[PDB]
Amino acid sequence: GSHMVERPPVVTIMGHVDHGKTTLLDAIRHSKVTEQEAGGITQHIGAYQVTVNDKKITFLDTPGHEAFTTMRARGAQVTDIVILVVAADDGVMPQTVEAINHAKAANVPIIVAINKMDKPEANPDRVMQELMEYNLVPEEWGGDTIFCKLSAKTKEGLDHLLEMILLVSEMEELKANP
Ligand SMILES: Nc1nc2c(ncn2[C@@H]2O[C@H](COP(=O)(O)OP(=O)(O)O)[C@@H](O)[C@H]2O)c(=O)[nH]1
Repeated sequence: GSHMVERPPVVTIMGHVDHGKTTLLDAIRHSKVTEQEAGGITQHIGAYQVTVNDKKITFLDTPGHEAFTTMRARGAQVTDIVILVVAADDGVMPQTVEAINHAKAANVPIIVAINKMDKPEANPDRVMQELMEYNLVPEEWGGDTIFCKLSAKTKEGLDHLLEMILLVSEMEELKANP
């Protein structure tokens, strides 16, 4: 019904553990936007709305509109996005797939982020290819996923990530081919 007009996309962050499940929600705060703000990483409530544009990106989920965390009625998706975090040093792992399986189950466009590019052992395009093995093809290749090869440790690609996000946030309406 017409009892909603503000639409904060619930960009659920997922992927494998140790690749930065919760650490990226910290890393993301210690990149910009929130420093003293009681959100994202505390205890009362989880995650937050990041200010790349104007807080239009609620990472993970918000109570009432859970997409990739839990599907209450499934159809909580309007034009939401999922982030799939894969360490370039580790790649696709057990729970990483389960995050993919949840994503493809709905068949939502992904925002992959290959972390640990701070590591000289980073193999981004390698672990990136494992995603396309679960049929997650980057838009650099012509599939349906925006990958980012970032390092949440050197705090490089977290900045580049929100850039790709805002790109999507701007094209959100009709832009994809045009
Ligand atoms: N090298 C590297 N390590 C990372 C990065 N992001 C997270 N980590 C590591 O991920 C580990 C697990 O993070 P934590 O939030 O405690 O665990 P999780 O939330 O269960 O994945 C941490 O000890 C970090 O060292 C990254 O971008 N690069």
